Amino acid sequence: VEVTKKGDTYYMFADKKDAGKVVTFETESGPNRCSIQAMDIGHMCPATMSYECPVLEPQYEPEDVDCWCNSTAAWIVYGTCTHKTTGETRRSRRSITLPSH
Amino acid sequence: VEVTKKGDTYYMFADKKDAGKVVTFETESGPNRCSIQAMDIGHMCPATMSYECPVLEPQYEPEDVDCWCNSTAAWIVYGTCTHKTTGETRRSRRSITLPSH
Amino acid sequence: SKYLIKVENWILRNPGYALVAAVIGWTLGSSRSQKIIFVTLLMLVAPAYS
Amino acid sequence: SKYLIKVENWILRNPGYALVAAVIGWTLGSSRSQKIIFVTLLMLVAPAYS
Amino acid sequence: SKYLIKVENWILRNPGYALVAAVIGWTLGSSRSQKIIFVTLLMLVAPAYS
Amino acid sequence: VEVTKKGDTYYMFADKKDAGKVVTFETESGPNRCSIQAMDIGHMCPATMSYECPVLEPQYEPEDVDCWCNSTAAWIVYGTCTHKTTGETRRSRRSITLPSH
Amino acid sequence: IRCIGIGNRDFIEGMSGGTWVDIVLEHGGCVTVMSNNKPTLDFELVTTTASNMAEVRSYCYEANISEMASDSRCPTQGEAYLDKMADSQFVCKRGYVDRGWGNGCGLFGKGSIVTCAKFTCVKKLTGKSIQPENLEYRVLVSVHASQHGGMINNDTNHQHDKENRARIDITASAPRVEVELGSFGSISMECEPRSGLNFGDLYYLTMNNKHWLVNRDWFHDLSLPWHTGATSNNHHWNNKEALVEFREAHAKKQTAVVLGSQEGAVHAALAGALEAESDGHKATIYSGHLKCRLKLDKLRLKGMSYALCTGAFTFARTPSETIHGTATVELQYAGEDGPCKVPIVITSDTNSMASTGRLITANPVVTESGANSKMMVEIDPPFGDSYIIVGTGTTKITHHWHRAGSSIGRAFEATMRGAKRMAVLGDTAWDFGSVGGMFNSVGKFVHQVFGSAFKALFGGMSWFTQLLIGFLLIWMGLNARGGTVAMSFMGIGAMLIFLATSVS
Amino acid sequence: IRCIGIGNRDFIEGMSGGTWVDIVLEHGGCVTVMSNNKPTLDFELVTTTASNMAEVRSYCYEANISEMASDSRCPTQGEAYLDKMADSQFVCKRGYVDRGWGNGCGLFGKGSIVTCAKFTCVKKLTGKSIQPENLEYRVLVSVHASQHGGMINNDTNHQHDKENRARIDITASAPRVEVELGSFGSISMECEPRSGLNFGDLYYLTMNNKHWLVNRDWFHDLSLPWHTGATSNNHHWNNKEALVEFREAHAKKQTAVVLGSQEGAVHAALAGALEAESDGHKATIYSGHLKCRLKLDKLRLKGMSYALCTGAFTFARTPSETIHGTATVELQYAGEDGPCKVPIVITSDTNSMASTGRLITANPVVTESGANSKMMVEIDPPFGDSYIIVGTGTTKITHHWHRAGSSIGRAFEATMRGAKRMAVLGDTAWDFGSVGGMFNSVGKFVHQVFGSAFKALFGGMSWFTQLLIGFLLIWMGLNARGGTVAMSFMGIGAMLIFLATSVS
Amino acid sequence: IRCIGIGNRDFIEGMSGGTWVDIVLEHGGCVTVMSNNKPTLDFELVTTTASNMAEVRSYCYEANISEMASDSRCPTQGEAYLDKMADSQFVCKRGYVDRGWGNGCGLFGKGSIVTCAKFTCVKKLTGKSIQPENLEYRVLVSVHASQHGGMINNDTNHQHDKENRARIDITASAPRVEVELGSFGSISMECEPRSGLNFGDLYYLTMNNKHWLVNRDWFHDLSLPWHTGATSNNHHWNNKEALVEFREAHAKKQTAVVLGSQEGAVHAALAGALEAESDGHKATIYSGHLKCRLKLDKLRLKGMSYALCTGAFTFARTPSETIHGTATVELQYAGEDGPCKVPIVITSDTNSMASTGRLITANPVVTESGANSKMMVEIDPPFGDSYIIVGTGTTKITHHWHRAGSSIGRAFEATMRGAKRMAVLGDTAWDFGSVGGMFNSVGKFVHQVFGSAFKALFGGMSWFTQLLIGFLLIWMGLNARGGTVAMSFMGIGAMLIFLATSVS
Ligand SMILES: *[C@@H]1O[C@H](CO)[C@@H](O)[C@H](O)[C@H]1NC(C)=O
Ligand SMILES: *[C@@H]1O[C@H](CO)[C@@H](O)[C@H](O)[C@H]1NC(C)=O
Ligand SMILES: *[C@@H]1O[C@H](CO)[C@@H](O)[C@H](O)[C@H]1NC(C)=O
Repeated sequence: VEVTKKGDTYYMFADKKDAGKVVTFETESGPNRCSIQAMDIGHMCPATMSYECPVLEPQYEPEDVDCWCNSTAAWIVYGTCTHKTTGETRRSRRSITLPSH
Repeated sequence: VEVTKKGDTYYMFADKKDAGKVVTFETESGPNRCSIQAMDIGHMCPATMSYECPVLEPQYEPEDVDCWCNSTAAWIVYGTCTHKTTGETRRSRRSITLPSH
Repeated sequence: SKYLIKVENWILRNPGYALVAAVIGWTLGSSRSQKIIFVTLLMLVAPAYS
Repeated sequence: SKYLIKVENWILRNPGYALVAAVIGWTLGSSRSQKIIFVTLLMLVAPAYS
Repeated sequence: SKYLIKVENWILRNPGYALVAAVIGWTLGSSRSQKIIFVTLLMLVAPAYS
Repeated sequence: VEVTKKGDTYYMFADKKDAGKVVTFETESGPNRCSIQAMDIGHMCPATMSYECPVLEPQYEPEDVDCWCNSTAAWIVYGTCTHKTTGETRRSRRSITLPSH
Repeated sequence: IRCIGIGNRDFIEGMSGGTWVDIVLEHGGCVTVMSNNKPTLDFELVTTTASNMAEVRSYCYEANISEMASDSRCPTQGEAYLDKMADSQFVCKRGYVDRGWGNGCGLFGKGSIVTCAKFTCVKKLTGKSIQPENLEYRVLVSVHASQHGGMINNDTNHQHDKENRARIDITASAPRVEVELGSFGSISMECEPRSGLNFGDLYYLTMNNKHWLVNRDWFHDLSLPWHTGATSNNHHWNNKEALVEFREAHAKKQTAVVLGSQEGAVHAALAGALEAESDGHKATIYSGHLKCRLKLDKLRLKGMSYALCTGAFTFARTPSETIHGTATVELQYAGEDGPCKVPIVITSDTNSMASTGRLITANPVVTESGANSKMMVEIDPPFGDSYIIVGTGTTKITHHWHRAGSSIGRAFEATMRGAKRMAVLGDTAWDFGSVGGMFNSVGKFVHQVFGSAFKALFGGMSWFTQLLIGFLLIWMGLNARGGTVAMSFMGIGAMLIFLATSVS
Repeated sequence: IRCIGIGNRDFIEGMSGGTWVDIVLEHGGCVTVMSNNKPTLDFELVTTTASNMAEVRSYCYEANISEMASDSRCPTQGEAYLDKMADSQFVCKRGYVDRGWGNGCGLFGKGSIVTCAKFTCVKKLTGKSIQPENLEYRVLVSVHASQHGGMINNDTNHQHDKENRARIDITASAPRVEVELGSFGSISMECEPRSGLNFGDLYYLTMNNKHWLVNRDWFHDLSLPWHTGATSNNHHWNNKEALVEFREAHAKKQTAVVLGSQEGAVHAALAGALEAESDGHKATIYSGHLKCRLKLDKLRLKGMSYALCTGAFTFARTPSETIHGTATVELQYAGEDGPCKVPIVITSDTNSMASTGRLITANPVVTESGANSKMMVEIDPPFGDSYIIVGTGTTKITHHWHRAGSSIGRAFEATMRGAKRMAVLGDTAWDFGSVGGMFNSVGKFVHQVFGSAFKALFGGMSWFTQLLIGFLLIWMGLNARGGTVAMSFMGIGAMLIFLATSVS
Repeated sequence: IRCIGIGNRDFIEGMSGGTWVDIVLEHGGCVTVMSNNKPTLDFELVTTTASNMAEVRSYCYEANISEMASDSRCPTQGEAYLDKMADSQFVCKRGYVDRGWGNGCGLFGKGSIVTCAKFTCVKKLTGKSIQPENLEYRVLVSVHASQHGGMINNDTNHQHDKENRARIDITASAPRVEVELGSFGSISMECEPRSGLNFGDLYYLTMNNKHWLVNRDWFHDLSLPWHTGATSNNHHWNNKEALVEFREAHAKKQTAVVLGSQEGAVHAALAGALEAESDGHKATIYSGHLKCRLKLDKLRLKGMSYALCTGAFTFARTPSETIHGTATVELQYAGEDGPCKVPIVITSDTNSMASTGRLITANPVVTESGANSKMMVEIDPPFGDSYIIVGTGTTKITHHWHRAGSSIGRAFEATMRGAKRMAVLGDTAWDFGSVGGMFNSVGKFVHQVFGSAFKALFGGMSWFTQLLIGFLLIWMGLNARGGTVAMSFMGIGAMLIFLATSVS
C-alpha cells in the first residue's frame, strides 16, 4: 500500500489486493504496524471511501472495528467498485414512487 | 481448521485464528484448496454461523462471496461472539417503542 | 279426556236416540243459553242411566 | 321524401303563383281546419297540372 | 361569632323559657319589623341578666 | 456422455454423473470441446429435458447460458427425476382451488 | 306385513264397485290398500335404479408430463418453430426473452422462445347424464295373509312364499304391468314416473370408486382439463395449461412442471354435495316419488269359503301398538281342524258382543293344518276402551285394550291428508274422454277424500238411517226459495247419499 | 384508639334497641361506632390481599439467539430447504437475492434464500388475572378501653392485648364472621365485597421483582413474542420475528441479530401506571371500599359494675385537639383502689355541674391497680367555652376549653355526610323478605340520617318536652282539611316522635 | 382544394360591397370563403409552433456519487467537523451513535457522526414555461383555380404554384400580415391569438429526447433533486438526499449509496399525460383555435376576360359526393384553344336550361393550352334531382345527379352554425369607435348569420319581388297601433330589405 503525508497527517492508499493483511510504515514517533480488516473494500476507481481509524491500547481487543494502528489515528482510503468497470454498486433498491397526476 | 463429513457433506470448523487464509484438504475427488474471506468471524462459542459456500471456476472473480473452494460446495461454520465472554454482539439499535397507555 | 271420549263414542254408537233426547230437551228452556245448558246436561247424563 | 322535395322546390321556384293559389283556397273553407285541408290540397296538386 | 355561639347555646340549654319570652315579646310590637326588633332585643339580653 | 447425430444435428445424452464437466467429441469441422453447467440435471428416466445450446466466440463471456460448444449449436438432453424412482419432481405448489357449490 | 313398521304410512280405500284406484308412493313411506271383498295389499318403493347412463364430459385431476422441449430464436430470425407444435398431445407456450452476445447472436434485442411438452392423464374422473328413459323403479307388494310376521327373511333368497310377496320393476318403456299373486289373483298397475326430482340440472360424478351428484351450471364452471365422451384409446384434451406451470423467463429454455394430485381440492369442494351408491355400472338413488293406478279385477280372497275354528286360541304375547293406533294380535291355535276362519270380534263390554271397529286384515284365517300353529292379524280399535274377543263357546278368550285420541281428530287428520294427496295428484286424476267415467271419477275422488270421516261420524253404519237423513236434507233444501241455501244443502245431501251408497 | 389520627373519620350511631347496623369502610379511612350501653368500636381496612392468581400471558423483553443457519438456491431449483424449519424452536425467514456467475451458478435470476436460528428467552415478564373469589380483605378492630394510647406496638408480635384489638379476614367464600373480643363480648360481621374497583379490565404485571397494574385492551396490544396460556417448561412461542432483526440481503447468506434489553422501553411506557407490592406469590392492593353489616348482641361493657375512684387525678399534659373537634385527655391516677370508674363531667361553669356534652369513649376506667397509673379518654366538647372537671371532693381539678364553629354547621355537615353515606349504600340497605324488618329498616336509616341533627337541635335531650311537641304537631297536622299540609306535617311529627323514642 | 376532404367544414359569405370579414379557425377543421367577384379561398390551420421557451426548473433522475467521507466524535469532544461541509457540492448528514471502549475512546456515551459525499448529475430532465409572445401559428391558404386536384405535392419543395397556394406565420408581435397570391392579388389578415388553451397552468417537460405537458400544481410536488435555470457549468442542487440512501451508521463510519435510474418511475407516473413533438428547440402543439379578420381589397379573378371553350369536354370518372352535399366534377378537355372559360350549367330538366344552384369555385377555367388537358371544379347541387350540363352546341354533355335532405333543414343547420360562430366571436366583433362603422358592423353580422337562410328560402333570387315583399311587410307593420307587433315587423322588414340589397 502507498503511504504519504499531506499536512502532518498520514494517508494509506490501499488497493483491493491488500485486503485483510497488516502493514508496517514509519512515522515521526517510530515504526507503526497497522492492521486493516476492510470488508467492503473494492478495486481502484474514483469512488473512494475514506475514514479515520483510531489508535487503541493493545490490551483492549477491537470490537466492530476494521482498521487499527498503534502510533496515532490513521486515515484509510480505498476504492469501492466492481471489477474495475468504473461503476459503483448502487444497490439501494429504494424504488421511490411518484404521484400519478 | 477441522474438516469433517457428516452425511456426504463437508463441514469446516474454523476458529478465529484461521481468518483470511486458505486451507487444503482432501475429498473423494482429490485435493481441494479452499479460501476463506469471513469478515464477521468470531471466537469459539455456542453462537455458530454456518453457511454453504459454493464451488466456482477460477476464471471468475468472487462477487459478494466470502468463502470459495474448488472441488465441490463446502459448508463453513464458525462462532460469532466477543472476547470469548459467551456474549453475542447484539448491536441492532432498533429501539422498539411501545404505546404509553 | 277420560269422560269426553266415552260420551262421544256413546253418541256415535246410537245417534238416533241421542238426537231424539237432544231435540226433546231443546224445547224445554226459557232462554237460548238455558237451552244450551239443558242439552249439555242431557249430553253429560247420557252415558250412565242409573 | 320522394314528393315533398319536388313540391318544395316548385314552390321556391315560382312563389308568386303558389301564394296566389294559397290565398285563393284559403277563403274557400267553412272551418279553419277545412281551410288548412283546402290549401294543403292546392299545395299537393301544384306540381302537376295534368 | 364571639356572642352568637353563647346565646345559641343558651337558647339550646333552656328552650322553653326562651320560647316563652319570644312569644311574649312577639305581641308587644306595633309593626312587624318592630316585633322583630323587640324579639331580637330579648334574644340579645337573654344571656346576661345583670 | 453419448454423442449421436440424427438428421444433421448432434444429440448429447448426458447422465447424472457427468455434471459440471466438459467433454470433447468430433464433428465434420474437427474436434469440439463443449462445456456443460447444468445445475438441475437428474438421473436417466422418461422425463427428459432437451434444449439446444449455441456456439459462441471464445472472446465473450456467457450471459445466461449453461451449455456452450464451439463447432456449431448442439442439442443437449438429460433426465429430470429423483433417485431413479420413476417419479418426476412435480414441485409446483400451485394449489388450485375450486368453487364450493 | 311389510307396511307395519313404517313411520310414513297411509290408508287408501276405494269404492265398492270401483275397480280402478289411484295412489302415490314416496321413497320413504308405504301405502296400504283395503277394500270390502278384496284382500289388503301393501305397496312400497325400495330403490330408484339408474342404468345405461351416457357420458358427457371427463376431467383429469392428476396428470404427468414428459419429453419437455424448447426452442429460442433471437431478433432478425423470426418466430421460433418446433415439429411437435402440430401434434395435439403436446402443449406449448410462446414468449419473448432478452438476448445478447452471451446467448449466441450479436444483435441486442429480445427474441421469441417456444416451449412444449407431452401431456398424459394418469388418473381421471367422469361425468354422466341421466335420462328419464333410463330410470327404473322397484316396488314390493305384500299381502296380509295372516302370515307369522317374523323378520328372518331380509334378502330375496328364500323364506318368501311367492303367493304372499312380489316385486315389480316399473320402467319408462312399458308403464303397464300385470302382477300375478298366485292363488290370490292378478292385478294391473300403470305407473307414471312424473313430478319427481328434476334430472335436467344434475350430473352423476364418478371419481375414485365413489359417486356424487352435482349441478350442471357448476360442472362446466370447474377450471380443469376436460374432454367429451368419445370411445377411443387416445383422447384430445382442451385447456390443459391450467395443470402445467411454466417458469418466468430464460434466454435459452423454459422448464415446465406439473401440479400434484388435486384429489384433496375436489374432496373439499364436494363437501356439501349429495351422495349415492353404485353396483357395477348401475346407480341407486333414494329420492323421488311416484304416481300409480291399480286395476283390481281378478283379485279375490283365499279363505272366504273356509269353516270356523273349533279349537283353542291363545295369546302368544301382549299385543303391541303402533304409532298409527293399530293393534297387532299374535294368536296360537291348538287343534287339528285344517284351515279355518278365525272368529274375532271387537266390542265395548263382554256382554254387549257388538262390532264397534274394523279390521285392517280381511278374512283372518289359519294357513296350516298343524296341531299347534301360529298366526297374526292387524286391527284398528275404537277410540277409548274396548274388548277383543277371540273364539266361541266356553273357550273364547277376552282382552282389554285402550287407545287415546279422539274420533273427530283422526277424522280431520285423515281428511287433510286425503286433500293433500288429491292435490299431489294434479294430473291424470280425471278422464275427459268418453262420457260415463266423469261421474265415476268425481265420485271416486270425493269418496277417497271424505270416506274416512263418513265412516267415523255417521253412527253405526246402519245404511238405513243415513238414507232417510239424506232424503230429509234434500227435502229441506228443496223447499227453500232463498239463494245460497238450496244449492249447498242439495249438494251436501247428494254427497251424503252417495257416500252411504258406497261401502262403509 | 386506632381511629384518632385519621383524616377521613366518620361517626355512626345506631338505635338503642337496634342490634344490627350497616357501615361502609374506605381503604384510606376509618369508622367509629358508638352506642348508649355498648363500648365504642373502631374499624379500619388495612390492605386488599390477592392470592392464587391464575396466569394468562407472559412476554419476553430480553432474549438470546444461537446456531444461525442459512441456505440459498438460485433459479430453476425451487425454494430453499432446511431441516431445522420443522422445529418449533427455530425461526426462519425467506427472501429473494440476485445471483450470477460470481455466486456459483450461471443463469441470472433472483434465487430463494432461507435463514433460521434458535430462540431462547433469557428474561421475561408475566401477567396474571384477578377473580372475585380470590380477593381477601383485612380489617382491624379496636376498642376504646381507656388504653394508654402509646405508639410503641407497631407490629403484631406483642404489646397487643387480645381483648383490646383484633384482626378479621373477610373472604368471598364465607362473608359471615364471628369476632371475639374477650371480656367485652362477641360481635357478628357480614361484609359484601361489591361496588369496588373493577377487576374485569385489569391485569397484574410482574416484571423484575416489581409489579404494576395494566389495562386488558392494552396488554394484548403489545408487540412482543407470546405463548399460549399453559404451564410448560418450553412452550411454542409466537410472533418472535419482532425480536430478531435480519439484514437486507446477501448473495449467499443472511446474518440475523437479536435486540438488546427492552427493560427501558417497558419502564418508560409504564410511567403513568399504578404500582403495588407483593410477598411471595400474594399481591397487595391499596384501592377498594367495602360494605358491612354488624350484629352487636353479646357485646357489653367491662367496667360498668366498678366503683368510683377515691384517689388523686392529675393531668399529664395540656389536652390536645384533633381535626374533628374531639379532645383527648391523658390522666394520671395516684392511689391503690383497683379498677375504678373515672368521674369526669363537662359543664359551662364550675358551679353549674351539668353535663353539656357527650363522650366518645363510654365508661372511662383505669385498667391496672398500680399506685401511679395512667389512662386516656376521648370526648367531644360543646361549641363555645366549656369546663372539664375530673374527680370529686376538694381534690377535683378543672380545666378550661374552647371550640370554634356552630352547632347548626356541624349538624348540617353531619346530615350531608349521612345522606352521602346512605346514597353509597344503594343495594343491601333494606330487606324485602319477611315482614317486620321493613319498618325497622326505614326507622334505622331515618335515624342514621337525622339523629345527628336531632341531638344537636332539640334542646337538652329532656325526652319529655319533645314528645309533647311531637303530639301538638301531629294535632296541628290532623286538624287541617287542606291538601299537601296534613301529610307532610303528620310525617314530620311521626319522624320526631320516633327520633325521640330512640337514644339521644 | 385543400378544404375538400375535411369533416369540420364551414361556409362564409360576405357582403357584396363589404371588404372586411371575420372568421374563426379550428385546429381540426377548415374555412371556405367565397364572394361574388372574388375567387374562392380556403384557410386551414396546420400546427401551433412554440419557440424560444424559457426554463424554470430542472430535475435529476439518475445521479452518481464519489469521494464519500465521514467523521465521528464521541462525548466530551463536541460536534464533528469536516472541511467539505462548507462546499455546496458535498452533501452530509449528522447523527448520534453509541460508543464505548470497543470503538476507540473511553467514556461510555453516544457521539456525533457526520458523513458527506460529492454529488454529480449524470442525466437530467428539464422544465420549460410557455409565454403568449412565444407562440406562432401557421395557416395555409389555397385558391380554387380549377387545379388538377392531385395529391402528389405533400412537402413544400416543388409542384406548388406560388400563385395558387401560400403559407402564413401569425405571430404575437405583428398580427397584421399582407398575403400575395400573385396574379390573383393581395389580401390582408389580422389574427388575434385569444381564447386558446390556457398556458398559465402547464409546464413543458423534456426528458430523454421525449416531451410532455404537465400541471404546475404537480411539477413542484415531485420529490427529486432540482435546480433553477442558470447558465453555468456547475450548478448548485437542493434536496438531493432523496436520491442518496445512507446505510445505518456503523461504529465509526457511514457508507452511502446512490439510487438507480428512475426513468421507469417517471414513465409510469406520466402515463395519463399529454404528448407532443419537437424539432430542435421548437415544440409543436395540435390544440388551439384562432380568430381572424380578412381585408379583401386588391383580390381579383384571373380568367374573367377569357373566351369560351369550343373544344370537347368529357367526364374523367363518376362525379363523387362529399359529406357536405357538394359535388366534385373532374373534366378532360380536348382541343387547342388556350385558356378558355368552362361553360357549365345546373338545371332541373334538359329543356329548362335555368340556373338552379351555385358554384363553390368561381370562374372555372382551363389552366394550360395543351391538346388533352384536365381540370376540376366543385359545385353545390340543389336538393332533389338535377342535371349538370357541360359545353354548348351538339357536343354538350349532360349528367343526372340526386341529393337528399331538405332546403329548410340545411338553412336551419347553417343558421345555427352561424349563431354558434357569432357566439364564439364574443369580442372584436363590432367597433365602438368612430361612427359610420357601427351600422356596417350590425349589417355585416346580421348578414353572416342570416344570408345562408335568405338565399335558401326567398324564391329564385329575382331581386325584384323580394323588395316588394319587404315594402308590403313594412307597410303592414306600420299601419298597426298595437304594441309588440309594429317594432318586430318593421325590424324584420328592414332586415329583409338589407339582405336583398346585399348579394344573394
Ligand atoms: C505498534 O505495535 C507493534 C506490535 O508489534 C510494535 O512492533 C510497534 O513498535 C508499535 N509502534 C509504536 C508503539 O509506535
Ligand atoms: C483447486 O485449486 C487449487 C489451486 O492451486 C489446485 O491446486 C487444486 O488441485 C484444485 N483442486 C481440484 C482441481 O480438485
Ligand atoms: C473448439 O475450441 C477448442 C479450444 O481449445 C479447439 O481446440 C477446437 O479445435 C475447437 N473446435 C472447432 C474449431 O471445431
